[PDB]
Amino acid sequence: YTMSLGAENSVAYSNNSIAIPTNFTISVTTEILPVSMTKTSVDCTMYICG
Amino acid sequence: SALGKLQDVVNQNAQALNTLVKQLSSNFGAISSVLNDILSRLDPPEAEV
Amino acid sequence: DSTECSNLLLQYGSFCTQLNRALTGIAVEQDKNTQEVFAQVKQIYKTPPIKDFGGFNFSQILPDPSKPSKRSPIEDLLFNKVTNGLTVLPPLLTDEMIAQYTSALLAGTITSGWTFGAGPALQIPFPMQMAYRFNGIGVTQNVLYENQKLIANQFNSAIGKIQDSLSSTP
Amino acid sequence: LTGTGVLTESNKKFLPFQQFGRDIADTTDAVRDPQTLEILDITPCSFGGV
Amino acid sequence: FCGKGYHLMSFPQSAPHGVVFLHVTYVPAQEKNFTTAPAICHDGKAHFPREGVFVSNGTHWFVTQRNFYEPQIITTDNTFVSGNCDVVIGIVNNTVYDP
Ligand SMILES: *[C@@H]1O[C@H](CO)[C@@H](O[C@@H]2O[C@H](CO)[C@@H](O)[C@H](O)[C@H]2NC(C)=O)[C@H](O)[C@H]1NC(C)=O
Ligand SMILES: *[C@@H]1O[C@H](CO)[C@@H](O[C@@H]2O[C@H](CO)[C@@H](O)[C@H](O)[C@H]2NC(C)=O)[C@H](O)[C@H]1NC(C)=O
Ligand SMILES: *[C@@H]1O[C@H](CO)[C@@H](O[C@@H]2O[C@H](CO)[C@@H](O)[C@H](O)[C@H]2NC(C)=O)[C@H](O)[C@H]1NC(C)=O
Ligand SMILES: *[C@@H]1O[C@H](CO)[C@@H](O[C@@H]2O[C@H](CO)[C@@H](O)[C@H](O)[C@H]2NC(C)=O)[C@H](O)[C@H]1NC(C)=O
Ligand SMILES: *[C@@H]1O[C@H](CO)[C@@H](O[C@@H]2O[C@H](CO)[C@@H](O)[C@H](O)[C@H]2NC(C)=O)[C@H](O)[C@H]1NC(C)=O
Ligand SMILES: *[C@@H]1O[C@H](CO)[C@@H](O)[C@H](O)[C@H]1NC(C)=O
Ligand SMILES: *[C@@H]1O[C@H](CO)[C@@H](O)[C@H](O)[C@H]1NC(C)=O
Repeated sequence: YTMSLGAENSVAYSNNSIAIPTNFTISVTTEILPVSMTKTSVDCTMYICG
Repeated sequence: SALGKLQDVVNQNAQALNTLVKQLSSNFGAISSVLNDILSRLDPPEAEV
Repeated sequence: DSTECSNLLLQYGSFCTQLNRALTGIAVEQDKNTQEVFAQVKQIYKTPPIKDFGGFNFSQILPDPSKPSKRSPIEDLLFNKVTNGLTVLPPLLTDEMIAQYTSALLAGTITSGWTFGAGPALQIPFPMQMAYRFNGIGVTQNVLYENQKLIANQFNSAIGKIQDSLSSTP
Repeated sequence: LTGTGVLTESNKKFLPFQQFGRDIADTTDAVRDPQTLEILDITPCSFGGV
Repeated sequence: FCGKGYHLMSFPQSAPHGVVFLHVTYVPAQEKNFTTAPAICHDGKAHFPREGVFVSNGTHWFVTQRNFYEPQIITTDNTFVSGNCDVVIGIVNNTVYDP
């Protein structure tokens, strides 16, 4: 299929109306970030020649 | 699949090590990939090559 | 297509696999880059059909309905100004969908302020949004309201100068 | 077949046809000795970085 | 930068060769329509909110903070005066209470 980008929302814009929140949600989200790799060392002489 | 970013780094490093170990099995056009076989089969003028 | 060459190439091992895997990683990294840049909203917003924004003109940045590509005039000018085993993979997002994403971002930031980036899109009049932005940089709301015609005229003139400068600089 | 390593007893159940064993690198890891037919494991001698 | 929504605080967590951030954010919810005005015209003077925004539920005008609905009576304590009513486009007529 041809992928949809999002649900379509039409914002009810007018020149004298505003939307004010009356409530709130405390939302906790995860963010995973890599920091380091495995520290590898290769003996070049032993790898090439043994 | 929540922790895919760390597992991607771990898999890439392990795959690079596995490829580097696997590359010893290739002879690269020589008669054998084992150095001891070449040193025990050939005179040093052609074993050098 | 030389079979003797491939038989000799098999002696070198998995070099070709490493090159193909590196190029595959680059190819998926480009799509990930486009996904991180443009797909920052999951709601496709539209502007209202009446463009009454208190004198502010966005026609040079809103999509043109007369064009089949649904691009803005500025985006259309930007797209006009850019001119053996090899394959070119197409990008995952087409230019029409990237233009749709930018249109959604423009509609969100025009009709809803910065509220759509932090949650649900809360509508607000544009001369009020502008006043809020004025207060963010430490200028009182009254200054914006009293001089709203001059600020709208300056904004429209600057947008036109942007289009002229892009059309006049190679 | 030449190489260097420590030869130790093993618990690898080799099948009758099977003579030697190979690791991922293709270096020999176990060998069956002639004359006595026993199966000797080949473990590389200890090494590392100073 | 620190999660989706208005960022409140964050928690770090160790991970194998990585870090996990628990971003605690504030998300607005249950929004409601209101009729709004840029300024209040009273006694020939224009009144603008010091920190909030003028809203109307249909008959009465109030001032509330922008990110949460908390209606309060439009007074002189929460508004400031700048100019007359002839300049601001969209100014409406309402009384301004004096404490
Ligand atoms: C604020 O009012 C507008 C218009 O009165 C509401 O927008 C309508 O919402 C309904 C419900 O989905 C839609 O069927 C209409 O098409 C919308 N109209 C327009 C012009 O967009 C809006 O929902 C109201 N907001 C709240 C929070 O109640
Ligand atoms: C604001 O939202 C919270 C939930 O996010 C509402 O709390 C719920 O209220 C209903 C009915 O009062 C209860 O059945 C739920 O158990 C409550 N949930 C929680 C987590 O407490 C709260 O009532 C809302 N307040 C307003 C003014 O709308
Ligand atoms: C907003 O700007 C556009 C273009 O910057 C204006 O469109 C121009 O309108 C005049 C007269 O109506 C025409 O002579 C020009 O040819 C139009 N330009 C283009 C590019 O089409 C438009 O009038 C402005 N105002 C509004 C309210 O849209
Ligand atoms: C808008 O809000 C005001 C104040 O909250 C409402 O006025 C009050 O309405 C209640 C309900 O009938 C009365 O008991 C009070 O006496 C009213 N206060 C005053 C000072 O008159 C008003 O009704 C609300 N309007 C709408 C349409 O919701
Ligand atoms: C807001 O109040 C002002 C002043 O009370 C109104 O302006 C008056 O309008 C009438 C009729 O339009 C004129 O006869 C007066 O001369 C005006 N007075 C001044 C001082 O300008 C204004 O019309 C009111 N606006 C609304 C929407 O009620
Ligand atoms: C000699 O080697 C054979 C294997 O070919 C084995 O069967 C036999 O037992 C060995 N004899 C001695 C004396 O080692
Ligand atoms: C909003 O638009 C209406 C027409 O739809 C107009 O009567 C009114 O004066 C406008 N208000 C402002 C503040 O521009």
